[PDB]
Amino acid sequence: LPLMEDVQGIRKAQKADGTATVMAIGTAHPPHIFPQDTYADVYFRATNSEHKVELKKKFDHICKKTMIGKRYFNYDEEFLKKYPNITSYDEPSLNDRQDICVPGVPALGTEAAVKAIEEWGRPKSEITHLVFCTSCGVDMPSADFQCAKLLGLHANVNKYCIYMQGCYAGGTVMRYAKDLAENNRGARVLVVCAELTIMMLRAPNETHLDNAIGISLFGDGAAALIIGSDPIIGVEKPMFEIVCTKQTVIPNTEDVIHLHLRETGMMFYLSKGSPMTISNNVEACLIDVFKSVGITPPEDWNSLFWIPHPGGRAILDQVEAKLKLRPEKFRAARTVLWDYGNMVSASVGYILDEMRRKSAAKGLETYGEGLEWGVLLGFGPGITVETILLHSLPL
Amino acid sequence: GPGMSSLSNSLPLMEDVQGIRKAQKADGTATVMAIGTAHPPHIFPQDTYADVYFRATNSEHKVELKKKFDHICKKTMIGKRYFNYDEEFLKKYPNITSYDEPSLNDRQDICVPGVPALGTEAAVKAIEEWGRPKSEITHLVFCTSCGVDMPSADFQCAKLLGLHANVNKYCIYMQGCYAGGTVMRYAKDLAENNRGARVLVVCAELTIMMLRAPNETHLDNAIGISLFGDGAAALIIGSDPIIGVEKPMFEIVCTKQTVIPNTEDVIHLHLRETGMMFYLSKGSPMTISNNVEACLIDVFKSVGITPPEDWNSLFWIPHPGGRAILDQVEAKLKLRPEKFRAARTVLWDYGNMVSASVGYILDEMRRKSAAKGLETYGEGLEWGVLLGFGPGITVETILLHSLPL
Ligand SMILES: CC(C)(COP(=O)(O)OP(=O)(O)OC[C@H]1O[C@@H](n2cnc3c(N)ncnc32)[C@H](O)[C@@H]1OP(=O)(O)O)[C@@H](O)C(=O)NCCC(=O)NCCS
Ligand SMILES: CC(C)(COP(=O)(O)OP(=O)(O)OC[C@H]1O[C@@H](n2cnc3c(N)ncnc32)[C@H](O)[C@@H]1OP(=O)(O)O)[C@@H](O)C(=O)NCCC(=O)NCCS
Repeated sequence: LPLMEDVQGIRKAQKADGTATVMAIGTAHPPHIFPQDTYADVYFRATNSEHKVELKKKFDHICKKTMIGKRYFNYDEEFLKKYPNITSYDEPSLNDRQDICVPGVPALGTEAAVKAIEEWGRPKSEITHLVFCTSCGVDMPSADFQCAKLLGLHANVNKYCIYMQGCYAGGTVMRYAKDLAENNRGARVLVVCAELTIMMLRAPNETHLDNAIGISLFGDGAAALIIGSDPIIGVEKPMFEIVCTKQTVIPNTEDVIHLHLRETGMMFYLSKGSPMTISNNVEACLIDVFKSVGITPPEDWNSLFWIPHPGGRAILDQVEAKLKLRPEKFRAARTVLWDYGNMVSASVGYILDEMRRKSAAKGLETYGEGLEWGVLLGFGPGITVETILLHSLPL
Repeated sequence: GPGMSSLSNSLPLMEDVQGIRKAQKADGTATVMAIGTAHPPHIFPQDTYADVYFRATNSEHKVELKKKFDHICKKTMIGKRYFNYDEEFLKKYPNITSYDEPSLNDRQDICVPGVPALGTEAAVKAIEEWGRPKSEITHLVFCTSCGVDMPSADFQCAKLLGLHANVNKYCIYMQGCYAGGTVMRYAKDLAENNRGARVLVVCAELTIMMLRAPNETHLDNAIGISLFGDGAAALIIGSDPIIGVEKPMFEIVCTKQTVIPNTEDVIHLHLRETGMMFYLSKGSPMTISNNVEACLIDVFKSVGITPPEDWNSLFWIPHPGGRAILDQVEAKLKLRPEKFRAARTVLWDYGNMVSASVGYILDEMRRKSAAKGLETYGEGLEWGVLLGFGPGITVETILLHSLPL
């Protein structure tokens, strides 16, 4: 057994040299396409709420303003008929939602993970850490265990289960991955964000209009990333360096976004002022992430590339307006919101994927739209803001 | 010290990525520098537990099941446990004291605000021992298997403690009995990769989430209820200890999580409309013991250290999942009866507090070592291992190096 003076030598040999870097992104979504134009019809019919004409017209108007074109779900109308309790408002339904989400979320997550590992190109044996993230379903052994099992990873992979961290969770996984990759030499972190929104699905209510609004936004999906420090030249494809990661709680805003896991499943509560809380405090979070690493915040926010969580169209609009951004800055975010909706934690991974793919296709200078520095933002319950400062690398 | 204000650790003036990384990372090993513990006020002695539990759950009529449970309680080697409820509190909730009546909502109403509250009590004690301002805590790792909510238990704990708005929070939900090891694993990378970082680890459990009436066809559930107790353990972990201010005790050298193949059905816990349903197979002590040595060999070899020929050369903080788990791990590793003393003392005075148990044992070990005037906080020994065991089967192996007194 080594001496007291040898402990530091072990630490020096154990830690990685460089910055945690995104080197692969894979995405997945369930097969059932739900176009937004017909969502009011489908939702009200599936939930047997066709008698509520006044609420349907109001919900249809909200759907037309969401700027979501389609969403994907692990269910169709036929599947929902087998679960009348899920399609009701307050009937006991957690058991059924758990029965679907507990095995379904890691299954969907694994699909995205497979695509990320395939792009990465290295053996799955080289994955040392697994960060699994979901707000849909909880179990013991957890979703991380299930994902590692389905992928057939090594028995000693260090796993991290990020349960119920909502819409900011896509930022949280980057924060986790940063420390895991950077503090461990040779470590390759598989990040998986997967969501099956059937956990939040229920019938519409007049007094609880904000729940229906959440159901008009949320879609299913999974995003997976391979993150590691010290990229192997000629083997790995380094894209985004995770330079600084900070989580911020906006004070006195707990009552804004609330989600409770009850006997009726996940109950969603949203105040009408959520886009305002996020937009008015986002700049302070950005100034903080830059100053934490000694970089002077840019005079023009258009100088950075952006991966904001598409919590809703109003969140994107108000953040864009407050940061004085040109319409093309949130192009990747708006394309994802349109094509897939709000996939909770999986959304930012989809945007980062869209950004690097379009940058590589257009032949730009870097993976981050030709720009050097950028920010990945997660927004959710708290109100919590996850600010991830990224430095993109050349093609 | 971290040397946050020193020139050698200063941030680069230009936006140099590697320069930022060099300045941002810590130098040394993540070190435990404070341990605070808390428990709810209601004492439930084990010698009368069979009587209290069967009466509180309207099951005293099942005579043969009571005689079987009284035998299990005598073999647990638990003397007393603490709970946030007494018999009077349980009468307000006949659904929790039943076997399968809808009860999750009531359990959530108790556990969602109760777990962070209990955790905060332990955290206040850890912060007081540490002696530095609470605003200097940069990371919060909250851990619980009792209650889930959005915003999570970590948020609530941070709010109750009055931590900085920019504290990096980690919520370890439903990682069970291995979670006390998981928090050390999280804290290690968080403290070591961030200069000046001071990680507050909080493990808090309110087992009322698992409480229900005994059943003849589900005897393994009652066995878990005879083991589980409430409690909280909080630790302050950080790299590069400030000499003269901080008290460096245990260095977290290597942390690895291992899954034992083909053992998923051994320990299962499902969160249902009836709360947390506990399932346990008879083969848990044997399976853990038959695979523990491989986990220890892995943790040692991962840092280039040759595994010791005699496991008695190390100090031990094993999760007291049950007396049989402790007995079989002790036997397999050919350990002397006193190596697991600290673990057995905590099991006796507090029972199995899920994730909080190992924190309590680490506290018991360092306190008794200091009280006896020993060489180090780890029973006078230099190297040791903290072990977490739970659903999977998952083993958390935490290699520790204890510093001198
Ligand atoms: C839902 C959304 C797409 C509608 O777009 P919009 O441009 O604001 O539309 P409108 O202003 O015409 O408003 C639609 C109606 O909904 C109302 N509304 C919006 N959000 C609401 C909420 N959370 N609760 C109750 N009513 C709400 C308005 O009050 C309005 O009705 P009114 O005329 O009866 O007062 C937009 O508000 C949004 O993007 N919200 C973000 C929600 C969010 O925060 N998601 C993430 C948290 S997980
Ligand atoms: C419960 C415990 C303290 C009892 O000590 P013990 O020395 O094994 O006692 P005994 O052998 O006299 O056993 C009591 C009765 O329980 C039975 N039993 C033990 N574990 C059981 C289980 N998981 N399920 C069903 N029966 C079980 C025996 O089968 C025995 O009865 P039987 O002769 O009628 O078949 C011990 O088994 C233990 O420590 N188990 C570890 C529990 C654990 O795993 N905790 C962590 C999971 S989070």
